[PDB]
This record gives sequence, structure tokens and C-alpha cells, in this order.
Amino acid sequence: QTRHVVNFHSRSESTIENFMGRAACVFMDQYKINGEETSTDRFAVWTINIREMAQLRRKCEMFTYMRFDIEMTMVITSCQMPVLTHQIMYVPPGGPIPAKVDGYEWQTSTNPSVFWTEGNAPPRISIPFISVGNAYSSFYDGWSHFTQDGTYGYTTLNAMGKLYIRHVNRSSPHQITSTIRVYFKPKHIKAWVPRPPRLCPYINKRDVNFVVTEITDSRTSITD
Amino acid sequence: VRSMTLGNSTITTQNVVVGYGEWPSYLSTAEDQPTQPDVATCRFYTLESVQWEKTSPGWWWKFPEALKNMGLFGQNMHYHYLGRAGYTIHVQCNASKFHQGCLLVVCVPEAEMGCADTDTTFPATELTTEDTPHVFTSDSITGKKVQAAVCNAGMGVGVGNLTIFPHQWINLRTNNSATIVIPYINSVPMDNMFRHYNFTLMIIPFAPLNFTDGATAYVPITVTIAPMYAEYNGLRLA
Amino acid sequence: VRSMTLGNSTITTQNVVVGYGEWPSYLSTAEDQPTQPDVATCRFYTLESVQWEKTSPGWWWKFPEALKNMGLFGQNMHYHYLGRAGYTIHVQCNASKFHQGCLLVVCVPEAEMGCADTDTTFPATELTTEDTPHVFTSDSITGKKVQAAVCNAGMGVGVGNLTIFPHQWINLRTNNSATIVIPYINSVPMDNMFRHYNFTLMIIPFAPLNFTDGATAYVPITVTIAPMYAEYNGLRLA
Amino acid sequence: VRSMTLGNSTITTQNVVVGYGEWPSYLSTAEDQPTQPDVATCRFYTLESVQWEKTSPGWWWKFPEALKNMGLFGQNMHYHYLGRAGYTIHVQCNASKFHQGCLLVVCVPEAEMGCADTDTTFPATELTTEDTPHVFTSDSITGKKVQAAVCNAGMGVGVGNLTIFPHQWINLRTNNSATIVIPYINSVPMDNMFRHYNFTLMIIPFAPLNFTDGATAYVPITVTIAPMYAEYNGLRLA
Amino acid sequence: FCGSAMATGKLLISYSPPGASVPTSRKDAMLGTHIVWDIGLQSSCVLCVPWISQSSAGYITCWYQTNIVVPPGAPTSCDVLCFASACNDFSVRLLRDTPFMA
Repeated sequence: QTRHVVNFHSRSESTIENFMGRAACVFMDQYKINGEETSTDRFAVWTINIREMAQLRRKCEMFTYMRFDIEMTMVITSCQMPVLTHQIMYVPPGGPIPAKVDGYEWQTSTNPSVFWTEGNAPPRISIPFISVGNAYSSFYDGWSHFTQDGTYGYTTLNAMGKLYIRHVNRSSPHQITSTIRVYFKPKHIKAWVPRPPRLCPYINKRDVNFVVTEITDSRTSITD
Repeated sequence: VRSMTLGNSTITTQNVVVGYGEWPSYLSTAEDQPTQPDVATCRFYTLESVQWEKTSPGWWWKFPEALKNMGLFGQNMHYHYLGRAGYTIHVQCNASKFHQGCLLVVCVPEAEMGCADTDTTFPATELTTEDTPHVFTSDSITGKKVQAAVCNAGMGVGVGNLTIFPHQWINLRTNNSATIVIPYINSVPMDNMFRHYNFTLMIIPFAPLNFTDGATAYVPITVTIAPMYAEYNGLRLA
Repeated sequence: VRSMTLGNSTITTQNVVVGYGEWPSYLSTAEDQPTQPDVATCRFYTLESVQWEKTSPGWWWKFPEALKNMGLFGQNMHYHYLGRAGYTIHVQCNASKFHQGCLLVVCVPEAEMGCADTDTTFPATELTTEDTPHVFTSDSITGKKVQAAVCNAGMGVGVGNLTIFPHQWINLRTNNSATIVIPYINSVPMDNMFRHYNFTLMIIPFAPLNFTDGATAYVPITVTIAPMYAEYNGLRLA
Repeated sequence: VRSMTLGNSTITTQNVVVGYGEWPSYLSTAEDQPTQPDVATCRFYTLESVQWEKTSPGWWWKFPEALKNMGLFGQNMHYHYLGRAGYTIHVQCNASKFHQGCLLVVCVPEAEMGCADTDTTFPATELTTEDTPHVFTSDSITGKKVQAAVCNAGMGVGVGNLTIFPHQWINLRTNNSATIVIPYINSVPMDNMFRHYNFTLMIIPFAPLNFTDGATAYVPITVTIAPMYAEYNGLRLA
Repeated sequence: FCGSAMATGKLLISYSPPGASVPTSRKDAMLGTHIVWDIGLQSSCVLCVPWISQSSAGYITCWYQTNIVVPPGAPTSCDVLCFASACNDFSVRLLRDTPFMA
């Protein structure tokens, strides 16, 4: 490459909606169709949070507070029959969860769910700003239980819900193993209180713990 | 030289960094009604002076509960379970003319700090010791406590670019005093004052203290907090 | 007869082909600021005269760096890494009245030339020898150098329909002088003057020189370039 | 504190002694025509800093040719054989508050100096070493060089009454900076810049430097020259 | 400059254009672009470096014009902090993933 005259004047790509509002795959999971009537491998879960993969997690930690609608579009495949129909049930933060693929929670009228049959365009489900407070908090320097009990750093304001996914087909002659890819996207996003970027690598998906990392890459002397 | 006074507390001062360009203010409903103390609460709460030697790596205080034993403000924390305030923070250094050094006085809202040996948590008495400050460390440490190594202050960020927050430099060559006004940054209008630490006043010496063999071996840093526009929940019926 | 002068360089001339109907001009930001030399740079840089015999197939010069050793213009190429100019090019022939012939004086922006034996490249000293011209050849050649056969000048096109570019015919029957103004054709407003050859002045004899046994056995072709509206990057702070 | 800038050279300054009450100016004929560079030439040329100890007797620089290797001004001396300029001379001292001393900063036009052992001359490299200063001596010296004893600075006059020239005292008790403007004193409007030394900036410590066993053993004297209104002969034809 | 209030000296902050070579000496840095920053008068000198883009850059060297002159009470060795931001306005186009995260 060579250093060219990069002559233009634009910061439309540096706004918050043009920086955060990009769809990224945040959840791959397998789920079968038949066998093991009491099993946990016939549906998917994915509690919705921004701390899924470190590339997106890093961008949400530029800012302390942010509020945004989310608009996820699943991309569902299958392996190994009839034409298959799926169900992507979003439960709110206050919502019952299934324990099995044939639980009664799947029939709850307050849990919105899409019934996508195979071959069409991917299913898209949009979720508004659910939180109780006025913004989602990326960081919470505080304790969930009063009087400095356990569970540091986890507030219940930035709870977004869960996403239970199953086949609606009751059975099949052979085994069908479906794969789902959830494409998370912030929408109509506002952000408050900027914050310095992450320096150290991430350890765990529910905490801010880190190993002490060097500031920059080292060089030989101060003058070279 | 301006001799400010608030209530029954007078300090002697010598430019204000208004945090995020906003001055603290009150929240303005009969379903939930706030109580505005105004009386007391607003006076100056001078913390214990902190000696800054050549080998001091830094300090941090976690507010609002750093004032949990400070008078009426520390007593209204026990009777009301919701509140908010503004916290004008003066930081003098009163060094001499032959001392040299530089401080970063930054407030860092929502400083979620990391444990020293990850895969576990810390016993909640490692973040704060009410009035007294937890110092940083010069290198890495282990044990069930806060990873208090500078260059990764508490949060896993670079300590040099901690200037994004409401800050003020105290260069002993030029100035000695800092003052920061932090207008209650939070995602809910009122929150409990014992669970949630709204911000973390941390003072970090970038250029280390230096002097010769005749001066005093330290420089006392004086911290003074005035809780402004503190309002609480209502205790009366409607 | 018009005696043009620019700075400390006067030539004697005897219609101008303005390239692409545009006269060179300046670029009109505090993030990037150009420097306009104006002083010197604009004077006439007469290259070495080129003898045109009966068997001469042609010549080419690659600008802007054909002037890389020409005075202040060739010295500002080493101190600034960005620039642009206009290059008024006079081409006299000063033949006699009994000589006959015809030249194509064409400028060819972005003349990317091809290697003589393909599957390889040439050592970068085959495109240009600063002041002196690389001649074409009458037939095909081999070796790690430019395929300089006329009828396929450099680019693999027909040499007859090379008239699409800013050109001028020098028919010794009628005229002797040519002048072309080339207003800095490029896709970026400023570019480095050593990496990129903005255009390729190539003079190609279509009708060959002819004369009898008493005349001089050659006709010297004189090339003169005046870099107009040359501007560079800024070296000062902002 | 005024931050002067000229071209691409900025210094930081802290009253001007205009030499002989006149500000330098241009000479204002087609038989002889001057060229005014204006561009560059006028920027600040900071010489090497000079350490002033307790036993330093003095220094001298001989201008215009002390700037003979200083950039474009030192390069226009080789292309034009006639010229004139003004030379604003800043002299800082940046000592401490516990250092004491006093300097005479004087310019002395036409300082014809005397040889050390009379009946002979000196080899012309003893008057000037371009950028670096020739020091004086505290007593008499011998050999084919300049009689550089103070009390008889160079010219056989008393060094105390050297105040008749454009001068400025630098008393470290009060001030540290000096500035002198010398409007080209000469008997011919233009003269060669290598034969003739128009003036001799000599800095002479009257009261010697003194300090105690903790301070730095020297005080660096910084000399900065800005050639103003420099104009040269013409190189073009008429 | 984070030294004493009594330390006094000069530093010469030179800037090389993106094509030029670094100055090997203090005089060659003085003949280019520079700012002789007197520490005893002002304690904070601000630059503004243009022509900064990618899609072979400049240099900010610093030189001892004079040594640090210090009274007997103040310490001899000092420190200088540096800072960096966007000078007036900054242009930026094509978003990508950061290299630091793995």
C-alpha cells in the first residue's frame, strides 16, 4: 500500500447508530427433533445479553448507559422427510421458561413466538426497550442484594429476556439436527457517558475480571 | 483566595470542572414524593488527609457511601432507601514550591472493578473502607481482593486514557487545587445508597513526587466533598 | 515571432493544443494545506536536443519525474512527497525548407507500458532515464525491458489511433512548433512525484525524414517544459 | 509571556533596544536591482546554547557570517555576493532564582580586533568559527591569534565603557532576556557577506556568576538571530 | 512539564514532514520546523500536526536546547507528560473490526 491523499470530510459513519447498529451472529446452537422425550438437547436457550462475543461486547463498553430496540433475525438450517416448521419463542424478563420440549410454557399467550416454516425468508422478531430503568447499563458498580451480599456487578435492570427455539413437528422417521444462528442488531440506539476502551482480554462472560496487561507494545529505546 | 462556606463548614480555596457540562439539580407525582433535606447535608465533609510519598501509586474512594459515617448525610442513608446528590469535590495538595509532581483527579462513574485472581469474587469489604482510601499497587497482586494495579486501574482499561471522565490535573508546578461537580449520573432517577456506588473518585500520580533531602518526605492531599441537591424518598403518608 | 519569458528563461516561439479543453489550475482545508511555490518552478526547462535521422522510430519521456534533476522543480520533488503541475510543452524542430517529414507529438496520460518478454517485469530503469529519452524500436525486441516497438507504442494499442490524446502534428512542410498544455490528469488531487508518472510525452515520426546528399543528416527536436501551477504539501505546523 | 513566531520557528519570550534609534529597512535603479527574499531568511536561527560558569570571561560572535551554515540565509550567502540585513538578536539566560550575575550584551559594529603578539597577523580562522563562539581570556595571551583578554576586549578600548554601542544588561536579579535590533550599519549600501563582518555580538560577564554547592554549576545562555529585511543583488538580466 | 516550579530550561520540539528524514543533530532539527519551548515561562506547549491519514509519517522529536537549571533546593530530574487528540475536526470513513481483540 501507499500513502494517498485521503481528501474528504465526513463523520456520518462515526455516529452511534452507524457504529453499533450492525447485525452480528451471537448464538449458534444445535437442537434435535426426536428421541429422549425428557432431554435438554431438543431446544435452544440463549439468555439475551450484550456480553455474548468479545467483538460486540467491546463496542457496548465504550459507553456506560445505552438504550436501544433490538431486531434479531434467525437463520435456521437442517441436516439429517416433510417440510419443517420451527418456533422461536421470546420470553420477556418476567416470563415462564420451558423445562422440556413438550412443556406447557410454549403455549403461553404472553410469550410472543414466530412459527417459521422452512424455505421462506428468515424469521425476524423485534423487541422494544424492555428495561425497567431508563437505559441499559453496561457496567454496574453495585450489589444485587442489599448489605453487600453476593453477586457483584449484576443489576436486574439490564435484563432483556430469553429466546427458546424448537421444532413444532412432534416427531420424524429419522433424525433431523437443526442449527440456528441468531443475528442481533441494536436499533434506534442512544448512548450516554463515554468510557475508555477495553485494554485487557476478556476472561468470563458475566464479570469484568482481567489479567494485568501491558499498556502498549514495547519498543527498544525511547528515541528509535 | 475565596473563603467558601456552607452551613457550619468553611474552607479556604484558591477553575471548576463541571462534570458533563451539567450542574446537579432536583428531579423536577403524588404516587412517589421526594423529600429535599437542604438543611445540613450540603456542608463540607473533609476526609482524612492522605500523605503522598515518592512511592505512592494512587488511591480511590467509592461514593455515595464513602460518606456513610459523615454526619447527617451518613445518617439519612440509613433512614431513606432512595436518594441522589451532586458531590462538589475539592482536592487540595498544599505542597511547597520545591516539590514536583502531577495528579490525575478523575471521578469515573460506574467503576466496576475486577478481582485480583479471576474465577472468583471479593468479600465486598475490599472495594470500600468508608472514609479511608484503598490504595492502588505498582504491580500485579493475588488474593480475593481488587486488582489494584495501576496501568489497569480497576476496570481493565489503560490508565493513561482515563481522561475521558470528569477530570482535573494537579500539576504542583502551576496549581494545587481541583474541583469537580458530578451531577448524579445514573440510569434510574433514584437508587439505594448502600448497594450502588455511583462514582469512584480516584487520584492517580502520573509524574511521581520528587524532592531533595531537606523537604518533608510527603505531600498531604486533602479531599472535601459537598453533597449538593440531595433528595430522598418520602416517609409521610399521602 | 513571440519571445516568451518566464522567470529567468526566455525562448523564441513562432496554436496551443489545450489538453482536454482545460487550463491547469490550483486545487481550490486546515487539516491538509498546500504550498504554492510560484517562484521559479514555472521557468522553461529545455531538455537536450534530439537528433531525428531517417531511421529514428520515436522517443518517449515520462513526466513529472523527467524533470527530477531540473533545478528547483527537481529539488522540490525531494522535499515534498505530494504535488501537481501543468507542464506547457513546446516542441520545435527547426529543420530546413528542403527537409520533409511529420511528427506526432502526443502526451498519453497513464501510459502503462508492457514488458518485452512477458511473464516477467522490467528493472524500473527501463521506463525512464530522467532527462534522456528512451527510443522506440522498429521491430520486436526481447529481454527484461519495455516492448518499445512502434505500431504497438507501449500499451498494446495501435500507434495510428494514438490521436485520441492531447496531440499536435508537426508537418515540416507547414509548421515546426508544437505546444501542449496538460492540466494534471489524475484520480487523486495530489500524488507522489517519484512513484507515479502522470503522462508520457512520446514523439513518433509517422512520415520518415527525407533529404538529399547535401543537407544535414538529421533534424534536432527541441523539447521545453514549463511546470505551471505547481503546488505541494505543507511543511509547517497548523 | 509572548510567543513570537517567524516562518517555521517559534520562540517563547518574556524591552527592545533598537540600535541607534532606527529600525532596519530596505534600500529604497535599473542598472543595479536588489532581490528581496522575504521567504524564509526571517525565521529564528537559534545558535548552540553557551554554558556560563563562574570562570567564564566572555564570548563573541562575528555576523553576518556567523549564520553562514544556517539554512537559506547561509545558502544565499554563496549565491549572491552582495547583501544586507537587520538581525534581531534575542539573548535569554534562563538561570534560577538563587543564581546571581550580570551580562553586557553589546553588538559593536566594525569590531576590528588586534593580534595577540603584534608585528604579525592571525590566520583568519581565529576571528570566527561560524556557529561556535570564540571566548575571551582573563589575562594576556601570545601566539598568532586574537588578543582576547577582557579589559581590552578586542579593539584596545576599555571594556567598561563598551556601553556606547547598542547594548542591554542582563541582571539575573531582575531580568533574563535581551533583544537588540541592528539596522545594518555600513558605509556602502551593500557589501559582501564573507569579507566584511558588519558587527560583533559579544557577551561579557561583568559581575561573575555565583551560587552555592547545590545549584547547577552553569547557566546556559541562548542566542537567537532573526535576519530582518535581508536583500541581495539581482541575478536576472534587465 | 511536570517538574518543579523552580526548574528552568529550554526544549526544542522539531517536526518532520511525512517524507523527510529525521534530524540526526540539534542544529539540523533547528533548521526545519521547531518550537523552542521555554519551560520556565510556560509549562504546556501545544502543537497541531496536519497531514495525518491512512487508507511513512511525520516525527515529533525533542531536543535539549539548554539543560534544566535548578536551584539548590529543587530536584534535578523532571518528567514531561504528553497528550494527543483531534486538533480541529477529524474525518473517518470505513468501519471495520478492531485488531486488538482476539
